[PDB]
Amino acid sequence: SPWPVWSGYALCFVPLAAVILGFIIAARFTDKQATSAYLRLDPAKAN
Amino acid sequence: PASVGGYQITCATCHNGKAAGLEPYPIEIMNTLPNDWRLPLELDYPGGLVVTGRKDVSNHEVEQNQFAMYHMNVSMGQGCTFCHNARYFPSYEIAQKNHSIIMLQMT
Amino acid sequence: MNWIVATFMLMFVLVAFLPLVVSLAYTWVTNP
Amino acid sequence: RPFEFRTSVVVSTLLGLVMALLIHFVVLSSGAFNWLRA
Amino acid sequence: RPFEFRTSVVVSTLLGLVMALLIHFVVLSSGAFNWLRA
Amino acid sequence: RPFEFRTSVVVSTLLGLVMALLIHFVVLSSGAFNWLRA
Amino acid sequence: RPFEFRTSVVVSTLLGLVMALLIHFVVLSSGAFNWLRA
Amino acid sequence: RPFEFRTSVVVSTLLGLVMALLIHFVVLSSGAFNWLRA
Amino acid sequence: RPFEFRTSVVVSTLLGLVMALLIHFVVLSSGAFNWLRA
Amino acid sequence: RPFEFRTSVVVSTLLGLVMALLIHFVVLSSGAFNWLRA
Amino acid sequence: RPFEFRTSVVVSTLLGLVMALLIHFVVLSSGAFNWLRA
Amino acid sequence: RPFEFRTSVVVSTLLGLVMALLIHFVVLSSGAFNWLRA
Amino acid sequence: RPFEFRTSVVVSTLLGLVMALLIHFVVLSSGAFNWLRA
Amino acid sequence: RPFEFRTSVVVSTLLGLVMALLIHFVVLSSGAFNWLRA
Amino acid sequence: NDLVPDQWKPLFNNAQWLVHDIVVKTIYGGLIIAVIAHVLCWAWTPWIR
Amino acid sequence: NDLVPDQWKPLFNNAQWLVHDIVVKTIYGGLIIAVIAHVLCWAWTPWIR
Amino acid sequence: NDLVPDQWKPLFNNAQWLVHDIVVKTIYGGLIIAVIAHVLCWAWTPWIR
Amino acid sequence: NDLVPDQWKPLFNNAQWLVHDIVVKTIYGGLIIAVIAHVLCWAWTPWIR
Amino acid sequence: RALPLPSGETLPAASAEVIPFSIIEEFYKRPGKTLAARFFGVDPFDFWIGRFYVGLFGAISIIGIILGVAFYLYEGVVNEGTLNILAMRIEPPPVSQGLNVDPAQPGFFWFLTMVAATIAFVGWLLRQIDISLKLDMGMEVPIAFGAVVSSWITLQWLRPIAMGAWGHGFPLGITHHLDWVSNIGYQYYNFFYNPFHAIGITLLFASTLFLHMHGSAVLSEAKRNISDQNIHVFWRNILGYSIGEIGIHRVAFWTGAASVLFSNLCIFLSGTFVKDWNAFWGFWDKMPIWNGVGQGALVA
Amino acid sequence: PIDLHDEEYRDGLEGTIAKPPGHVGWMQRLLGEGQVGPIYVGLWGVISFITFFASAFIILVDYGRQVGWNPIIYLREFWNLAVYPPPTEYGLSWNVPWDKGGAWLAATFFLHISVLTWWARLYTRAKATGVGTQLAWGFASALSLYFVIYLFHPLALGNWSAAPGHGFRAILDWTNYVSIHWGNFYYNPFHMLSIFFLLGSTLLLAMHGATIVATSKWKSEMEFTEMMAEGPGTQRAQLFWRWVMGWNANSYNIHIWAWWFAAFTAITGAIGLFLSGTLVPDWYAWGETAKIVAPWPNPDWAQYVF
Ligand code: BCL
Ligand code: BCL
Ligand code: BCL
Ligand code: BCL
Ligand code: BCL
Ligand code: BCL
Ligand code: BCL
Ligand code: BCL
Ligand code: BCL
Ligand code: HEM
Ligand SMILES: [Fe+3]
Repeated sequence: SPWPVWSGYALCFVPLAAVILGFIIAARFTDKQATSAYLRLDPAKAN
Repeated sequence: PASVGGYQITCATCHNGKAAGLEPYPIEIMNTLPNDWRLPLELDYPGGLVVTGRKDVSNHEVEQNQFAMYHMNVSMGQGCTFCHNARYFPSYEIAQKNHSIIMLQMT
Repeated sequence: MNWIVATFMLMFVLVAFLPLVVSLAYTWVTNP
Repeated sequence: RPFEFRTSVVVSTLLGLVMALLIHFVVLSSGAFNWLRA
Repeated sequence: RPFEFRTSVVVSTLLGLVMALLIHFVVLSSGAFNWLRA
Repeated sequence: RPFEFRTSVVVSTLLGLVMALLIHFVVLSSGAFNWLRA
Repeated sequence: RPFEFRTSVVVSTLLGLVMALLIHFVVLSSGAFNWLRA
Repeated sequence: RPFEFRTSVVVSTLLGLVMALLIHFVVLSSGAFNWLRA
Repeated sequence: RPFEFRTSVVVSTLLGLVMALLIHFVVLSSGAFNWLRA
Repeated sequence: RPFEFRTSVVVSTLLGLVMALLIHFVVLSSGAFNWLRA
Repeated sequence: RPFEFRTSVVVSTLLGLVMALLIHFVVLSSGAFNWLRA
Repeated sequence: RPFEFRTSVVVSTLLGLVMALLIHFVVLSSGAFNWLRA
Repeated sequence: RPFEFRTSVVVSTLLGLVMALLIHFVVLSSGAFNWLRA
Repeated sequence: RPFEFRTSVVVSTLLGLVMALLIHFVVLSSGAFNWLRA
Repeated sequence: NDLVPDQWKPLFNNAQWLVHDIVVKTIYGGLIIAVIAHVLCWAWTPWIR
Repeated sequence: NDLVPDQWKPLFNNAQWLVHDIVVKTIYGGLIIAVIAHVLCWAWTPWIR
Repeated sequence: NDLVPDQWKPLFNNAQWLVHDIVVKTIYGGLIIAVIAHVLCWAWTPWIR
Repeated sequence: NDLVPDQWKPLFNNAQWLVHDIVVKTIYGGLIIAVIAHVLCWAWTPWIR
Repeated sequence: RALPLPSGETLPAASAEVIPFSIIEEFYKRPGKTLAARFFGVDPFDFWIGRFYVGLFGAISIIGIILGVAFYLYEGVVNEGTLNILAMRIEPPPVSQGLNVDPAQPGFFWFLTMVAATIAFVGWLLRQIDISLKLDMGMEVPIAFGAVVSSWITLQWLRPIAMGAWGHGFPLGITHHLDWVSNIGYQYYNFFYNPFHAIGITLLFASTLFLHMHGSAVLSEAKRNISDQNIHVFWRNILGYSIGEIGIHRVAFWTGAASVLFSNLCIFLSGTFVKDWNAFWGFWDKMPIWNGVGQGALVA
Repeated sequence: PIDLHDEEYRDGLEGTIAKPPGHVGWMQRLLGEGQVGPIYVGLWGVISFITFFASAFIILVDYGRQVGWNPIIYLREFWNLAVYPPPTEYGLSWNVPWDKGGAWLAATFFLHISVLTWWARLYTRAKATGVGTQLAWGFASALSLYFVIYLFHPLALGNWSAAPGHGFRAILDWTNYVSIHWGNFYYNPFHMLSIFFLLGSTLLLAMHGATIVATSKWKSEMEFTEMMAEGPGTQRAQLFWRWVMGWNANSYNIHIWAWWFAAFTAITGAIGLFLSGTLVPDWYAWGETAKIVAPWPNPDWAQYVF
């Protein structure tokens, strides 16, 4: 009685948790790649 | 109900100071509707204009219903929220949706 | 009053519009 | 090697966890077992 | 070679999983079997 | 050669899968075979 | 040469497929043949 | 030369196909020939 | 030369086609000739 | 020279065509001449 | 020189055309002259 | 020295002003003192 | 050293002030003490 | 070392404070203790 | 610009004087036709009354 | 392009001739099948009437 | 591409011939199964009438 | 790629042959299980009728 | 030697020093150029807590966030007993109460939550301005965030005071501010016909289209041997116009601001001056250019 | 192997027109570039142009038929004329009178052909220059939503009346009617997901534009050069977004974010609209059973009445 129907479970909460987890993973990986070391212009002399 | 008041119909209710030449549907109230449109007095009003979740009708019937609803809005001047809760139109909450039923049957 | 406060809020609403017009003017003028 | 070991482990574990949660919720909301107050 | 092995594996597995979910959902929603409270 | 073999294979497979799905849905929705509760 | 062989083949195939689909849909929707439950 | 051969061929073929489709649709929607269920 | 020949040809042909189509539609929709079921 | 010849000819021709079309539709729609079924 | 001759010509001609069309439309819609069926 | 004298003075003054304002508004809006028309 | 003295002082003071304000508002709005007009 | 001391302290303190606040709110909103006017 | 008069040399080129003359003549003819048309329209039906 | 006939050499490559032959055969087979289907459909229910 | 026949050397590589063989066998099997399924469906309930 | 047979050397690496074997075995087992499940379901409640 | 490029590619074989991210941060981190440093002569909080910069407006903002979250969770768990975030209902005081607040009466915690949220948003804007001043940058991000913050301010402060009841504010509940939106949109029927709402919708759609096109353009020339003119030639063959490297970002910024600005104007105008957007367009068929030109069902 | 000069100045079919470029002037001062340049016309773009012209001509002539061919009533009522699809009676049938939906079907078909040929033109032109084909797939997602709206939703519902009506005012009416006919469209979860992605797209566009314009003094707008060696502008932007919200991206990932936000918006919108009619007939009544609707026992109704 107090429980939501199966449609309410899946169609509403599987996408919700998927969105939250995917956002939290994508942020971590993008920050990792952005903080990795690679070719940059030298800040001491470039400006 | 008595909360509406004890007001009663009389001669000045319809004629409004004009002997003959009374005109329903003037040009003023036909703003965003087709000028040939009239209230559809051929239907059964306790369930006549129901369109929500029917699956047997389409946007044509909804357009006719919207024309009727906007005429009701113009006649009262209180906007669409006077008889409806916009979160669910088929709901019976605001208590002027029943008086409108009595008005539809009387008309 | 009914109208004075409404006109003042209208003024406040247009003051929001102003800052982006400032950026447009700066971009237009500073090129030459 | 077509597939890393790590990607296989991650995909399989995620699929298993999601399926377990979905099956538990679908059985609970059915009201066909008399579990947790009918 | 026209097609990599990895691409074929991925496509086949994704198609199979999607189909399995689709036919279980369609069989459930028909109400023609009397499973999980009719 | 005018066409790649891989392009032909991909196009044919996609068209076949789409046609099969469409035909199954169209036959199911017509209610003329008494399959899956009439 | 005014036209590639590939262009002619692709254009003709697309036109034929579109025409076949359109003709089938118009013939079915007319309700004058008694096919798939009249 | 004022015009290529390919341009003329393309324009003429497109115009012919468009006019044929338009004429067929206009004659079908007129309901004056008793074709495809009157 | 103030105008190319190809531009003149294109403009004239397009104008003629558009005018012919418009005249045919207007005369058909006028309902005064008894053509295509009155 | 203040104006190109081609600009003047294009502007004049477009204006003339638009004006002629407008005048014919206005005369047709007034219903004061008994043309094309009154 | 403050203003090009071309600019003044264009502005003055466009203004004249717009005003002429506006004035004919205002006179026609007023119904005071009995022109084009009263 | 862990904290500048200027920082301490600024923070203390800001907090005092904000809290004095907050207490005055909260006492005024409570309507329990018969001040400024009850 | 893991944590600066200044960071600890700032965090502790902010937490204490927030808790004091929240507790005063919660006790005031409960209407369970008869303070500031009941 | 897999985990620095500072992050451990911060995470533990934040979790403890959040749990304390949540538990107090959940117990107060249950209305089963007669605390703060029943 | 040796055809432009002395007064209007700093404003007009030599090719624009002819176009200006054409425009002036056209405007004068249009004004004459307009005055005739307005007189005829007033004689038909006065719009002031 | 030695397999192409003399008349169509400036238009066809050696690898496109075979594909063209395949397309022609497929088109003719489809035309035969379409004729048979149309005659069967007419024998079932005339659409012109 | 020594495994491809002489005719289809300009079109086929040596690794694509085997894939095409697999595809043609799959298509033939699918066609046989489709014919049998259509015959069974017609025997069950005709859809033309 | 000395473990792959002679025919499929142009298509398979030496590491992908074993994975392909595993996938084929899994597919055959799944097919057997699916056939048994379909037989049981038909014996329970026929879906064609 | 392999040089890892910023895109993540490694190529064999200019000031291309492969340097860590710490050096860049240490070079640019210098104290004493914020807003409060000019006013009071010193920023009371001029330090970094982890990666975040804690200025004079960071403490105010954090206090506002904490108080807002606490007051939100108190009303919805207590005083409502919902225990789920998707069904709680945080409403302002009734319209009969007027512009005055009362701790005893209901709707008091909505006021505190709204005030704390406003303080937090303003603090966030000022802190962005401070951080932009510390880096010698332009002031465009604060302009955009100020546009959206003015959009917030119009709905909860200016409109209720103009109407004069303080019950004219959308409730702070998930799936319930949608209820307020739906009931407000239908009270003034055909909110589609509001001219400024349509402009906002148009600018929203244009913003999405422009963002997707810019992403596609940049990603298509990522890791290939290109002469830096191929994308312009592509954008000139298709659509017959290329806007340039600096033009696109300006367009994105300007459109993103303008959409929300027009939307806030439309909502405010709908609140006070107009009561029916269908009657607004009644003047169109009455202008003295079309009045007597039609007959029957075709005349207006 | 790709010459940029011949790609811009060839003649005839598989060539360009308006070859001598024009300059607008004010666009140079405000946007940075004002050249209009030549435009490609070869093969693709001819079929699409012809079909779109045919569809627009059909729609405009049917507009003209509805007012008695009067050009003044045409101008008066141009913004509220529309060609509507066939009514609900015998809806899917094509044997409809020309004035009761006969003109709608042909125009819709020609529009379909136009959009498909435009996608083909985009794909071929992207391939012919050496750049990638991401734009074609983005347009494919947009066309997926379009084809769900115009073809696949009317079908599987049984009538052409479920599609829009080809008019300036007829699309707003379509949106309102579709929202009303299936309960309450706010409580459709995919509509919420699409709104999420759309607002995120606008927010991301505004942030990226503002950042790249703020750091424009050091030439951060040259994104192609920044993807090889990062100059001071990109470093300043990275530091700005690191100190504000604790994490940042580089000059390469943010475009991936924008692309996927737009794609997700389109895809989720299409899925939600398709499910709206066929599986769930009432979204509010479904939300009440899914426990996402808040109880509203005693609403204060004085706010919503004049
Ligand atoms: C309606 C009447 C019946 C019913 C009728 C049937 C019938 C009939 C059948 C099934 C089948 C199955 N059903 Mg059922 N089913 C019922 C109720 C249930 C219930 C339940 C909650 O009661 C459950 C849990 C299931 C579950 C199952 C599965 C065991 C099985 C489908 C597997 C699958 O996904 O294949 C698709 C899966 C895949 C394509 C991939 C699976 C995962 C792989 C193995 C993992 C690889 C990981 C590795 C890292 C990947 C590498 C590549 C990656 C790309 C990186 N059924 C009811 C009672 N069910 C089928 C079966 O028996 O299958 C054997 C079948 O034919
Ligand atoms: C029930 C009677 C219905 C009907 C129901 C269907 C259904 C249902 C379908 C068709 C399909 C088709 N129908 Mg029929 N059809 C009817 C009447 C007709 C009429 C007619 C004039 O009356 C015609 C001309 C056709 C013609 C056709 C063909 C276009 C096609 C079958 C041939 C084919 O291409 O096989 C070629 C097919 C293949 C080569 C497929 C091979 C697939 C391989 C074997 C793999 C299958 C998947 C496998 C199990 C997956 C698991 C294993 C893992 C992959 C490892 N039908 C009536 C109205 N028809 C079928 C089709 O394929 O449509 C696209 C189809 O699905
Ligand atoms: C029936 C009586 C109607 C009326 C019906 C019309 C119609 C109908 C038209 C006019 C047009 C005009 N009317 Mg009248 N008009 C009326 C009353 C008036 C009154 C008045 C105060 O009473 C006035 C002042 C006018 C004034 C005018 C002019 C503006 C104009 C004719 C002169 C002109 O410019 O010729 C200059 C015209 C030309 C030089 C045309 C040259 C065309 C060449 C020969 C090519 C033609 C196309 C050709 C056949 C195409 C096929 C072959 C291919 C080219 C190869 N009308 C009444 C109300 N009037 C005509 C016009 O041109 O409007 C713009 C027009 O179409
Ligand atoms: C009316 C009775 C109200 C009430 C109304 C108020 C109001 C109203 C205020 C307080 C304030 C305070 N209340 Mg009391 N308060 C009540 C009951 C209580 C109770 C209780 C348990 O019953 C407690 C514990 C308190 C406690 C407190 C203190 C926190 C504080 C006063 C001391 C202080 O810090 O002074 C330290 C303050 C100073 C040293 C200020 C010195 C300012 C100098 C003199 C300059 C003043 C400005 C000057 C004139 C400007 C012009 C000249 C130019 C400067 C040249 N109140 C009841 C409910 N209370 C006051 C406060 O300061 O809050 C922060 C305040 O504003
Ligand atoms: C009235 C009875 C109410 C109630 C009302 C309150 C109120 C109201 C408050 C508390 C606060 C607290 N309550 Mg109690 N509380 C109740 C029941 C309880 C129960 C219980 C299980 O029954 C418990 C365990 C607690 C526990 C607590 C603590 C968390 C805290 C006091 C200790 C502390 O941290 O001191 C440490 C506190 C300090 C060291 C502060 C020192 C401040 C110094 C003296 C300066 C003050 C400002 C000064 C005047 C400013 C002007 C001068 C300038 C600075 C120069 N309460 C009941 C329901 N409680 C208080 C608190 O601090 O909450 C955070 C608070 O505000
Ligand atoms: C419903 C009937 C019973 C009941 C039945 C049960 C049963 C049955 C069980 C519990 C269990 C527990 N219950 Mg209970 N419970 C009831 C009512 C309560 C109430 C209450 C307010 O009424 C409370 C507060 C609790 C509390 C608890 C916990 C003590 C415990 C679950 C711990 C947990 O979170 O594990 C999950 C937590 C974690 C996985 C992480 C915990 C944190 C770690 C240790 C912190 C490390 C910090 C360090 C920095 C981390 C490094 C990594 C970082 C990422 C950097 N119960 C009622 C009365 N309860 C369970 C138990 O006993 O567990 C032992 C259990 O099985
Ligand atoms: C209401 C009672 C009367 C009436 C009352 C009047 C009165 C009174 C007058 C007119 C006038 C005119 N009327 Mg009227 N009118 C009536 C009905 C009609 C009917 C009709 C179908 O019945 C027609 C066709 C007209 C038409 C006309 C025109 C001949 C004329 C206005 C010309 C104009 O637009 O000037 C404005 C136009 C322009 C400024 C554009 C000129 C364009 C030039 C000539 C071409 C240049 C091309 C070249 C490329 C340009 C180069 C420069 C560019 C910038 C590149 N009338 C009724 C019957 N009409 C007026 C007149 O006589 O005018 C002379 C006038 O005063
Ligand atoms: C039932 C009677 C209906 C009708 C129903 C249909 C239907 C239904 C169709 C046609 C089609 C056509 N109709 Mg008929 N048609 C009618 C009356 C007419 C009249 C008339 C004036 O009376 C005319 C002139 C036509 C004319 C035509 C042709 C344009 C066309 C058939 C020939 C063709 O082009 O084949 C050229 C076509 C081919 C060669 C196809 C070759 C395909 C190959 C063999 C592969 C087939 C698919 C294959 C099985 C897929 C699976 C395997 C994988 C590919 C590996 N019809 C009446 C009203 N007509 C057909 C068509 O093609 O329209 C475009 C069509 O679909
Ligand atoms: C999520 C899945 C896990 C995993 C889970 C397992 C499991 C579990 C097993 C292996 C085993 C193997 N795995 Mg491992 N494995 C993973 C990742 C990998 C990777 C990799 C990513 O690089 C590789 C190279 C391997 C490779 C291998 C082999 C070394 C080894 C033997 C395979 C074999 O001979 O199969 C050939 C045989 C088959 C393919 C059997 C297929 C059976 C089919 C599915 C039918 C089953 C019928 C069912 C049991 C009956 C049901 C009755 C019911 C009551 C109705 N695995 C992932 C991460 N792997 C096996 C092993 O080491 O055994 C000693 C083993 O048991
Ligand atoms: C009061 C009881 C009452 C009177 C009295 C009354 C009179 C009346 C007359 C005399 C006419 C005809 C005059 C003429 O020749 O047309 C007339 C016509 C109409 N009425 Fe009436 N009427 C009274 C009551 C009402 C009421 C309450 C209504 C409204 C429901 C009503 C309506 C009308 C209408 C409509 C007409 C048609 C008149 C028209 O010009 O078309 N009357 N009434
Ligand atoms: Fe960019």
